[PDB]
Amino acid sequence: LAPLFGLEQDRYMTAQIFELMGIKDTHKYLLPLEQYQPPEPSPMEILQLEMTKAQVENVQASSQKMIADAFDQRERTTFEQQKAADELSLRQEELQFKQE
Amino acid sequence: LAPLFGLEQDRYMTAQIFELMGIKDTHKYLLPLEQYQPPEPSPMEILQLEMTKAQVENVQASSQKMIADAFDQRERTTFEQQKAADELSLRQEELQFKQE
Repeated sequence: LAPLFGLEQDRYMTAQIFELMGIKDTHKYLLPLEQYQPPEPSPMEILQLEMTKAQVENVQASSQKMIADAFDQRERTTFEQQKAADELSLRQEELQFKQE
Repeated sequence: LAPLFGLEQDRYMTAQIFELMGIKDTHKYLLPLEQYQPPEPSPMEILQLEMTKAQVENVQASSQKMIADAFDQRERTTFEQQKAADELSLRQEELQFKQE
């Protein structure tokens, strides 16, 4: 029931409880609902929120860096297979020496 | 009820409690509301804010390795494909030798 018994309900209940003994509460005892502006969040909470965002960004950036290296690895695997022509080129070279 | 029940209402409520027995609040039993300057934040909590701000900067800035390292990774693979011209250069050189 706490969401249902929010903040606007709490004021006038305390008023009525007080109204039976202390009537004029809007000037010294309680603040009117029309002027209870919500408090701006503290900078400590803001930096905690921002630092948590950095924490997942590092986790996210960890994943892509942890994934990106695999692409380089597969590129390396093709490279040795690319060099297979160089060994095949040696076949031409050794028999080229033979014709002289 | 905390928003409406801030400081002036509670001070007035505690004031209203007082004059029934002890009238003299605003002079020495209590301090007048118009002279309550907010306390300057202590350096301990000032640093703690820039403490968390420092670590959350790292989380954002730790991620840029995961993207930057892959930037170099693709360049090396591009360089590997660039060196294929040198492999092709040997084909010209080998038959250039056979020309003589």
